[PDB]
Amino acid sequence: KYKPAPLATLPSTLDPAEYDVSPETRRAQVERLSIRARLKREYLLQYNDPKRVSHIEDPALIRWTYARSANIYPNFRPTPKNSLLGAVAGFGPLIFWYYVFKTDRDRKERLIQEGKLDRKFNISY
Amino acid sequence: GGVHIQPRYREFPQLTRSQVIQGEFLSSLMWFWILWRFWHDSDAVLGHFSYPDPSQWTDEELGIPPDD
Amino acid sequence: HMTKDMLPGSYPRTPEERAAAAKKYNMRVEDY
Amino acid sequence: DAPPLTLDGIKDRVLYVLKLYDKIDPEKLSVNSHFMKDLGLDSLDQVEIIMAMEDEFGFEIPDIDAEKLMCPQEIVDYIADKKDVYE
Amino acid sequence: SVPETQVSILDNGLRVASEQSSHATCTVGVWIDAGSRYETEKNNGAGYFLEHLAFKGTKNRPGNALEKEVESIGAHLNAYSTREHTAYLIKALSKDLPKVVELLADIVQNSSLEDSQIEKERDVILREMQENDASMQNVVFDYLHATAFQGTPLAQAVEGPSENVRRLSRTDLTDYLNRHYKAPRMVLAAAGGVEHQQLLDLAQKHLSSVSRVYEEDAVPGLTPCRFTGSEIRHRDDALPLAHVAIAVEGPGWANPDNVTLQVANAIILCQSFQTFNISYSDTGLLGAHFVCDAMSIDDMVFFLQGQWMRLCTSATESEVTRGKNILRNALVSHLDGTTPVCEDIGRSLLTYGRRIPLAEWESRIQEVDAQMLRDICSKYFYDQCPAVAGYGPIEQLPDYNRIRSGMFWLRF
Amino acid sequence: AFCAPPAYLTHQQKVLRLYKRALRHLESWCIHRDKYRYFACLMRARFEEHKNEKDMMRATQLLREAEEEFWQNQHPQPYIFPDSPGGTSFERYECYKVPEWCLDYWHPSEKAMYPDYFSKREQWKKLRMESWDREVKQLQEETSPDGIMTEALPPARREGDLPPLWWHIVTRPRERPT
Amino acid sequence: KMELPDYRQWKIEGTPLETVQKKLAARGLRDPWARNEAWRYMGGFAGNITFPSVILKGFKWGFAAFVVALGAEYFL
Amino acid sequence: IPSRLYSLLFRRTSTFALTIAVGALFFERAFDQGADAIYEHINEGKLW
Ligand SMILES: CCCCCCCCCCCCCCCCCC(=O)OC[C@H](COP(=O)(O)OCCN)OC(=O)CCCCCCCCCCCCCCCCC
Repeated sequence: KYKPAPLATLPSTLDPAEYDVSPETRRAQVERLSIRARLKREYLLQYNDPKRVSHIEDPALIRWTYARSANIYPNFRPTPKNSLLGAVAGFGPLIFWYYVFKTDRDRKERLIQEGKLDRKFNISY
Repeated sequence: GGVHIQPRYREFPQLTRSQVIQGEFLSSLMWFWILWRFWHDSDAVLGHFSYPDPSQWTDEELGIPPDD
Repeated sequence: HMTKDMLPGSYPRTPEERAAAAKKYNMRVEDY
Repeated sequence: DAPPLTLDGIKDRVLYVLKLYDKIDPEKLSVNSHFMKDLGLDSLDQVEIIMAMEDEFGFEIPDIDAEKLMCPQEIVDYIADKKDVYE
Repeated sequence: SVPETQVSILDNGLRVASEQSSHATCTVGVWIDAGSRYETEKNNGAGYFLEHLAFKGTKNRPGNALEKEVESIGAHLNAYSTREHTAYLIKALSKDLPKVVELLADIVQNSSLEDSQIEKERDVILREMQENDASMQNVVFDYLHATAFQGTPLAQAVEGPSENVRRLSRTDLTDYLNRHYKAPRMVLAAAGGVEHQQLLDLAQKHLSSVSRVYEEDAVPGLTPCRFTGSEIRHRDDALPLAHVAIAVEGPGWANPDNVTLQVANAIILCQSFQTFNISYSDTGLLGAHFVCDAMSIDDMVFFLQGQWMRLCTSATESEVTRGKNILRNALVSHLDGTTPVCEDIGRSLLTYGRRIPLAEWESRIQEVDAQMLRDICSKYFYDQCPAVAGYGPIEQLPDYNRIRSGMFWLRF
Repeated sequence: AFCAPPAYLTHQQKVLRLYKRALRHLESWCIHRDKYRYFACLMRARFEEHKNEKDMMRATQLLREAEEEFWQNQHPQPYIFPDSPGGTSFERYECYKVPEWCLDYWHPSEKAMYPDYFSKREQWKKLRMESWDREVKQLQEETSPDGIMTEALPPARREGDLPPLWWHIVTRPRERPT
Repeated sequence: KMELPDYRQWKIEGTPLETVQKKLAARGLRDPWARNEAWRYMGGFAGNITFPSVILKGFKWGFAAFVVALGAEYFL
Repeated sequence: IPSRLYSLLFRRTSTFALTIAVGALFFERAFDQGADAIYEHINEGKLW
């Protein structure tokens, strides 16, 4: 049986709902076309309008950008799962690589000090 | 004009003299070359050196001594 | 030209707010 | 490369194919003749017709636009409109 | 050699089934594939409340004049509703066969739901439910269905919650009526002194024109429910006796090992001990219900579980032969009279799609031996999570770990 | 692409649109024409039977098991035409389909040549502005009473009027600017 | 204007469609679109193409040429 | 998956015991071997 994953989702066909539709469902479906038809006949009468120079705005895109870069911090509440996860992300790797670079830089320095690193034909740096 | 090679509907497209001759030409030279080289140089399959049977070398030849 | 009324706001707490937002976003109130 | 279509060469091919479908009589096929109410074919045979046309002219008549290729003529202007033939 | 059950089909899908016999009285009924399983929690009492409203008058026969007609020939009018099927049946004489069919036609279509009646039947239904709680075994079996089929439409009761009962309107009912009363989901079953050709002509005359298509290609499909192993315990220590039901998942209507499971029930300390195999569309509840004093409950449970494990492990040929004989007697003695024969015809056409004759039942009984009985019992009883429903003084009723551990043996 | 999408799909259009995907996904597995024209008239049989089922429930139970039979018996790389969505030439020539409102910013020198072209273009632009009023009014006078509203737009219904909202279905970039 | 071959010309007999036609027929079925798929097998493209034929295209003259050349070398 | 296992060696208690006993019989071999590897290596150069 096809098994939708968050990716490779369940196709339209093979979706239980698409097959058993109640009167309620149909009504809802019909309504959703109305909203779209309505919105469709607003764009079309603003797109096909002679005598227009102004920019059709597509406010649905303006509600999207505002929601995504200027409606974020006004809807921030510091919880757990947010500050624990908001510190593992900023200081986690930043502390990981420090013990990655310190250990390497220290290994290098020791070896140079003791006289093992070859540093041959290296006349540049 | 608009027709350099009349299109055809449900029929075998007519072919120009040149299309057939050039096609047979390239293929025939391929076969002349394969045959010519095979005759002059047949060492493509056979190889001109015969594998020795490693299992027929008198132990003497291989320095195999006789159990001291 | 787009009043804040027509731009995103806070989490719809009461059910009337959950139905007001659904208008802003041109959705069906039962799909928001 | 090939020559462009015409509103009478996109009509002779559409009638041609259909005249080769056994169910559709080849002497009662007239361009203004509906497939399901006048010729007799069923619903499943509309899909089969359209598909022939999609393979005679090499393009796909979308589902929603092809649930209506009823008249044997709609097919002749829809194909042409989709291919920009102003005759 | 019983007169075979002959089945015809109208265009609409109304299967007209009949089983002729010499008796002069007949049981003509209509069976509809519509129950509480097809309800969507917003109309949870629509079938029950329509079953109350269906005898209170139609458009052609307004009010009690309708039931005056079924008094006039001395016929009996009954209806019932389960989680999957609804039945409207009439017991009458043979010579009154046409008008009865016409009466049934009104009851399924052209029915009239009076708003006045709706309030009166709401008070009837509400009150009955308010007193239905009195019947314990009904409470225990409803609890067992709820805890075994949690989150599915098979948990909800036939009557529905008082809430919906109060909150129901003609239009809603109209919907359930117009949605779940389709002609292909309907069987007109007749048993007794009826002729099949006359009944077919009467079904063609009345009861054609029953809807066969949904409002908006809104086909109401069904999804196999999910059995859930769990234990619901309603404790009320003032009751004198305790009722406990323990069940596992059943196979369904179409699975033949049901027959074998029935033999197992025929093989099986509490004042009352009853075994059940309730079957729905590819699901069911197979188990036991016992009603006992508090201080015995745990011992009963232990007893009962031992018997199940014995049927999974140590079934012998003599008890299998006894269970086969008990099942043969049960089937033939149940198929006696026009009403149970008509009931069997309606359920057989709704569930199996055909009337299984008694010879096929006898063949499926005689092919059952001890080895396949303990195999099927190990398939359905051994190491399975049960659903437990208790009501009464049920403190000594063991919790779920002890019952689950009693569902298997350490010695096999 | 031309006609508008229906809100919900019927039973039929779902069945009859499988007959297409199915038969067309049978010509990937069965490439040769003969094998196909054989293995396919056998397909219709499958759809031909179970045609007159009146029991909707059943019908929607044959359909739901057909589309799962199909999903598991489909070809990974079917034959999708060259110019159709998902194809090999889909939207290839779109780099040459400029939107025609761009010939309005041409330098008077450029439009100097190609002159009769712009003489006819100015006629059509007069047609467009000459009817926007009668059109929008039509679109509105004939707007549906409150309720179901689909994306279907009305025809003309009067002489001289032009089908409402016709400037972008006509004046649409040529399919293959070549 | 381009003409089009007479629709009648096409017939299923004489082509692999005919054998498909006869079996589907045993099943009682009959495919109605065969004739359309006839020109595939009808003419020009009617001959079966064998795999050696393609690999060996032009071999006849190629070897002929091989002979001639070897000959010239023999003639020195 | 485990299903196959369960239905075969983990559902019948007798078999449950069988799988346990047999596994334990071999586990010791593996555990001792693996454990020793760990301990000895930790102290390699000091043993004997
Ligand atoms: C993407 C390709 C990655 C390819 C990696 C290739 C690795 C090559 C082998 C590296 C390890 C052996 C090196 C031997 C010679 C160098 C010896 C040396 O001086 O390296 C020391 C360094 C120590 O690192 P660590 O193990 O953290 O030690 C911390 C001790 N307290 O030793 C190490 O750094 C060990 C870890 C090496 C790899 C580090 C991670 C590389 C990829 C990082 C991607 C981004 C990760 C972000 C993580 C965020 C976490 C919140």
